[PDB]
Amino acid sequence: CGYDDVAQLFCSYESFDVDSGVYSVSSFEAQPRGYFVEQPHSSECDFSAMFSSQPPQVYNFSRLVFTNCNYNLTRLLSLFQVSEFSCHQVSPSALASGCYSSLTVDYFAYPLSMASYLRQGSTGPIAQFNYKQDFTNPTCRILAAVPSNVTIPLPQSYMWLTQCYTNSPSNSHYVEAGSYTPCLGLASRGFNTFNSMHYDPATGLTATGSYQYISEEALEMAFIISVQYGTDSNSVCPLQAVHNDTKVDDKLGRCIEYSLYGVTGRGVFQNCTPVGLKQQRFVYDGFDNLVGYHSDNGNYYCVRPCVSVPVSVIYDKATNNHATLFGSVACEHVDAGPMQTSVGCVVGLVNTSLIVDNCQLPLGQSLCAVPATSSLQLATINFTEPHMLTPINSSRFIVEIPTNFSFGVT
Amino acid sequence: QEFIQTTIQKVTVDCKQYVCNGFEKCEQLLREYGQFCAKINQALHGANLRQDESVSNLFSNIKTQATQPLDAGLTGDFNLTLLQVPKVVTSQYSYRSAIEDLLFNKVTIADPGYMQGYDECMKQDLICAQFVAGYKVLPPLYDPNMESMYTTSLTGAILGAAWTAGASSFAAIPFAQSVFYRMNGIGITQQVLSENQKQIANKFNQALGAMQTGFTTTNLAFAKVQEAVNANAQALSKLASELSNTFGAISSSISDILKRLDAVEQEAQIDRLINGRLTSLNAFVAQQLVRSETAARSSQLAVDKVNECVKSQSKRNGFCGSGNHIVSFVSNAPNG
Amino acid sequence: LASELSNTFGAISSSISDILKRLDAVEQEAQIDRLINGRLTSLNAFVAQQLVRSETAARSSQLAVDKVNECVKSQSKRNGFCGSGNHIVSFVSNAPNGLYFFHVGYVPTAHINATAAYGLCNTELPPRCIAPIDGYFVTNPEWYYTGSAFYNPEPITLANTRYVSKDTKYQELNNKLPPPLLS
Amino acid sequence: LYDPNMESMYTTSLTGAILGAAWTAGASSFAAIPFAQSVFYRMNGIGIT
Amino acid sequence: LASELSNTFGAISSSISDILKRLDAVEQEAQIDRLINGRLTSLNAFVAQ
Amino acid sequence: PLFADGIIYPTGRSYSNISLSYQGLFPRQGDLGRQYIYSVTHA
Ligand SMILES: *[C@@H]1O[C@H](CO)[C@@H](O[C@@H]2O[C@H](CO)[C@@H](O[C@@H]3O[C@H](CO)[C@@H](O)[C@H](O)[C@@H]3O)[C@H](O)[C@H]2NC(C)=O)[C@H](O)[C@H]1NC(C)=O
Ligand SMILES: *[C@@H]1O[C@H](CO)[C@@H](O[C@@H]2O[C@H](CO)[C@@H](O)[C@H](O)[C@H]2NC(C)=O)[C@H](O)[C@H]1NC(C)=O
Ligand SMILES: *[C@@H]1O[C@H](CO)[C@@H](O[C@@H]2O[C@H](CO)[C@@H](O)[C@H](O)[C@H]2NC(C)=O)[C@H](O)[C@H]1NC(C)=O
Ligand SMILES: *[C@@H]1O[C@H](CO)[C@@H](O[C@@H]2O[C@H](CO)[C@@H](O)[C@H](O)[C@H]2NC(C)=O)[C@H](O)[C@H]1NC(C)=O
Ligand SMILES: CCCCC/C=C\C/C=C\CCCCCCCC(=O)O
Ligand SMILES: *[C@@H]1O[C@H](CO)[C@@H](O)[C@H](O)[C@H]1NC(C)=O
Ligand SMILES: *[C@@H]1O[C@H](CO)[C@@H](O)[C@H](O)[C@H]1NC(C)=O
Ligand SMILES: *[C@@H]1O[C@H](CO)[C@@H](O)[C@H](O)[C@H]1NC(C)=O
Ligand SMILES: *[C@@H]1O[C@H](CO)[C@@H](O)[C@H](O)[C@H]1NC(C)=O
Ligand SMILES: *[C@@H]1O[C@H](CO)[C@@H](O)[C@H](O)[C@H]1NC(C)=O
Ligand SMILES: *[C@@H]1O[C@H](CO)[C@@H](O)[C@H](O)[C@H]1NC(C)=O
Ligand SMILES: *[C@@H]1O[C@H](CO)[C@@H](O)[C@H](O)[C@H]1NC(C)=O
Repeated sequence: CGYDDVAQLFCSYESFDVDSGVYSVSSFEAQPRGYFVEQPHSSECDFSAMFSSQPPQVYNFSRLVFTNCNYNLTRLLSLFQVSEFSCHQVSPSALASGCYSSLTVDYFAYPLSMASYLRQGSTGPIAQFNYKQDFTNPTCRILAAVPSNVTIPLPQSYMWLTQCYTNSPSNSHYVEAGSYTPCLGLASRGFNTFNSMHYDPATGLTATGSYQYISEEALEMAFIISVQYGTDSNSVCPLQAVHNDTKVDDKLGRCIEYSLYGVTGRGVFQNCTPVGLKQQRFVYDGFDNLVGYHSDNGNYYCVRPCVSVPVSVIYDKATNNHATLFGSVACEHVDAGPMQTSVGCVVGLVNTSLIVDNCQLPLGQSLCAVPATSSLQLATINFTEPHMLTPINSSRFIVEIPTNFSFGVT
Repeated sequence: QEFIQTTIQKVTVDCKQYVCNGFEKCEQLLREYGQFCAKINQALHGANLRQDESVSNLFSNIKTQATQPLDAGLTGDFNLTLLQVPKVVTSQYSYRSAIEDLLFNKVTIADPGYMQGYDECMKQDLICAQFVAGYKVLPPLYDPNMESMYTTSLTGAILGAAWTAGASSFAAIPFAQSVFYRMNGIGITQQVLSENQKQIANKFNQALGAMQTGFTTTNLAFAKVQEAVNANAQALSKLASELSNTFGAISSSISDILKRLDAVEQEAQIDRLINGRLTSLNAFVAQQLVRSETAARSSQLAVDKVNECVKSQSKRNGFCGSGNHIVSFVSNAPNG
Repeated sequence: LASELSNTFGAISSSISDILKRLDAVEQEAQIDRLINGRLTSLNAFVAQQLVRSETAARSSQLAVDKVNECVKSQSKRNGFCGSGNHIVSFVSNAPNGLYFFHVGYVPTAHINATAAYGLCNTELPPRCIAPIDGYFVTNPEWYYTGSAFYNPEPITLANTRYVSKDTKYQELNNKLPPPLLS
Repeated sequence: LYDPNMESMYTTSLTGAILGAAWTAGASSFAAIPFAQSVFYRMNGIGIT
Repeated sequence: LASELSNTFGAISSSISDILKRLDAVEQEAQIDRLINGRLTSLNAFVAQ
Repeated sequence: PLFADGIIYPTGRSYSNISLSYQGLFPRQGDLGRQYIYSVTHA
């Protein structure tokens, strides 16, 4: 099927014989070759706040947001022994492979015995009063253990809230997705053997919590991460996703793959007239597609989708001759032989100014291929002219009256 | 003024390119749906073939066997130059009449481009979206010059005499005398027609002059022409804009799914996209088939209208035009 | 309709037996529901296309009734409807999905050019002019009558002429006169 | 609805249908005129003497 | 048009309220998107008809 | 809105010569808001 277009026609019809005609076949797809990579010098994302101090509790989770920086993901992952992970609308391999507009990390000290309380449908105290995961963005929840005690300082104990209500448990205050608990000020006092409930007389609020103990075991942490796409001009990229910068000045006019400040895709680049805003670096259409790019060399490049040349086969069964019609394209782009017709560039036809009355392989625009008893000929559809009659200048007129006749059956 | 549509736009779709946009993983997943893509292509090919045969039948039926020259000085006091090819031609078509120029110029039609459409698209829009989405507008069977030839040969067609009911004789009678007999056949005596020659010619010329500036928003047949053009553009727009449907996937593009998910999730999202696009293509094929049969029936009605009004005088009141029909002229129009 | 049953619609197989023997209960329910939804949508599309085809066939059957009533049970006087040229007689035979017509028409083959006149009058004071009926006044003066569909000069009589008012385009005959114009 | 024999009977009965005469425009009378004479009158009505 | 609204399209219910009160967030998104796609396809078929 | 009062631009992109329907955080049309005046001390 890959030898030529007529064999692809035979394969598409799944038979060794097809009727004569002009058949559309698969287009000449141009796969992207060459790379245009443009990235800033950037900096290292500052994760030292996570390691410099004691991790907080689940109700008092700390948040780190990273934007326009590069981070060593392998070094960060090598410091933790991951026990489980759950990801939504993204995968960890894609996180290590691609770039994103922003990266948000929610980390807290969390015991691994309560891992089921951090899952999607859980209705225990953790999901009701401590932390509910937000699923408006691609998210990954990671639960890991810290093998070396010199990485993160060990907190005294694991602590969490069991219930938080105003007057009675029938008036409990539930936490929101990605937000802090209403009982945060009460839960800041801590929970130990002596203290298991805290009450405020002014607003009436009450908070009850439980605790574990950390004694000569590894620290267990929980990380809830989230990423965003297409919401910034700069990107957050792992250091394994950073490639060498190339130039577009030699790949213009052809389908190439690009990675422009973390935005990846394939397209055709042309030196276009600058439109849009220079500072935003990206121009989009109404369908959320990249159509332009303000580069760092001072030029504006308009991005176009990769296109394929339409291909048609002019097949004649009786003579077993085939010709290729490239619809609406000049013969230089394709580069008897090729020639330019009204319907595009044809290959395999011979032009001899032949005129035919009727023909069975119409190419359009009054052009058609005629088999010769051997290659097909490019011919034109004949317009017969009516018999011209000129009236005479008198009171009489000339009329053509039949003298012989036949009977025609319609 | 009456517009009869004889054809629709011929569209063929590359099913593999439309569904997968040249992605190897999507093609591997679509190899399970090869027969449906083949059926879509074969159905579209059959519809386009039937359209070509319908157009050929239309232009075969309205052919004339005899024609007279109707230049100025031979048509009498009747100004028929609006129905004829201009002596100074600027239309890009050497056989297109002036009234066909007015018809074609005042209709908003995007030029598809059958010669260098790909080159014009890549040099600097549902026409440039053919090479992106994966479809192609097929050119019509005849170039506009041949259609203009066929329609202009009907204006000076020589027919049988008014009293001789039939089509076996070719009476070379001037246009003024033909109009005289056509007006006599509806109930006007010979004395009135002999005494009112100049007034009749003036009223005919006034009717044609008003026919010139009548392609405006108020005119309804012109609205029908624009409606046919808009129907073609709407079919192309639906075909092009169905590719942005996510169908429940995280993205409507294969590249984001490939770069944001692992293998199994990629398979599932790409399968959702494949199923949605195949269902959309099936709906498009059904719509194109329906429009093709409708256009074929309307082209047969156009054949009947030509044979009744253009090649003869109609005694059926209200069929050709309001009141007593005198003479009719047919000119080429977009899609009919 | 028959080949839409092989569509997996995204399932692991297009047959229920493989799904039942390959997966557990929940996965079986998911795949079978996928197949059910796909097949129901295909059946809805089939019902729509059959409705369209049935209404089209009904309209075409009414057109066939009109064609029978015009061409088979009569001779149509409007040219181009039944067949080509002058319709003579039509025959209708049964077809696998409808009706097949055989319109026999009059097809001339050889044409000659003849000098014809609109009408003839004498120089009498109440001038009576005659016009041909379904024919022409031909010559080559002496004027004869011929049919419109066949050239055959014949004497001008009251069986092929009708009296009309005087026109300036009519030939004024002085030397020879047909019996309609003689007195 | 109909077996092909009935349909062919319907289409065959139309070939030998007798109708009103050529000069009598209508469908109220049945003129038993042979096929040759009917063809003669049909050719007379198109312009052959 | 009225009866296409009772189609579950493979969801646990043909009504949004039961899905909202029976499932968690992600499953709610999945089932509601299933209903959305089914109803959009039904509306497209209705428009063509 | 005819002078684009209080319009927050999209953060990481731009659009050229189109009309787009955008869902975000915008002030209501015809809202008077609250007016604050800072004066000068006694002198
Ligand atoms: C926001 O600020 C308020 C102060 O306006 C904080 O509330 C205060 O929190 C401290 C520490 O939890 C309370 O001190 C404790 O008082 C109890 C007696 O009720 C005593 O037994 C403890 O040993 C400790 O000293 C303080 O009373 C409390 N004040 C009020 C008015 O509530 C609140 O914690 C702050 N919010 C956050 C999130 O930090
Ligand atoms: C990312 O972190 C890894 C550590 O996990 C770095 O790999 C180490 O690099 C140092 C200095 O080049 C070597 O001495 C070590 O042998 C490497 N391996 C380990 C396990 O420590 C890696 O270089 C970092 N990448 C970047 C770009 O800084
Ligand atoms: C949440 O945890 C942070 C630590 O991650 C607490 O911040 C500490 O607060 C104490 C006194 O409030 C300070 O002495 C420390 O220097 C702070 N450390 C850091 C790293 O900020 C914070 O108080 C906790 N919040 C609640 C409500 O308990
Ligand atoms: C901005 O968009 C408008 C609307 O498409 C463009 O106006 C068109 O300009 C072309 C000339 O190339 C005309 O043929 C169209 O009729 C115009 N359309 C309308 C609705 O007026 C305008 O050219 C665009 N501006 C730029 C700088 O590209
Ligand atoms: C295990 C407790 C006893 C179970 C039997 C008693 C009642 C059954 C009724 C409701 C159960 C709903 C909660 C399901 C627990 C999921 C785990 C979690 O939320 O973390
Ligand atoms: C970590 O644990 C080892 C175990 O012996 C101990 O020697 C060391 O002091 C601990 N480090 C810290 C910072 O507590
Ligand atoms: C990038 O360039 C450096 C030299 O500047 C080279 O050592 C390195 O191998 C290159 N990387 C790639 C992926 O080409
Ligand atoms: C690109 O175009 C700009 C003007 O639009 C011009 O200044 C620049 O030299 C061009 N660069 C190339 C490589 O053509
Ligand atoms: C075919 O050849 C004739 C004669 O040379 C020429 O006029 C015509 O343009 C040619 N057509 C094509 C399509 O090359
Ligand atoms: C083409 O048509 C012309 C009349 O217009 C005729 O003279 C010529 O013979 C025709 N050519 C062929 C090949 O039939
Ligand atoms: C009419 O044509 C046929 C066939 O060419 C011929 O046999 C017959 O003699 C012709 N008749 C006349 C009168 O020319
Ligand atoms: C006929 O009309 C055209 C405009 O349609 C005009 O230019 C021309 O002069 C007119 N001819 C006569 C003889 O009035």
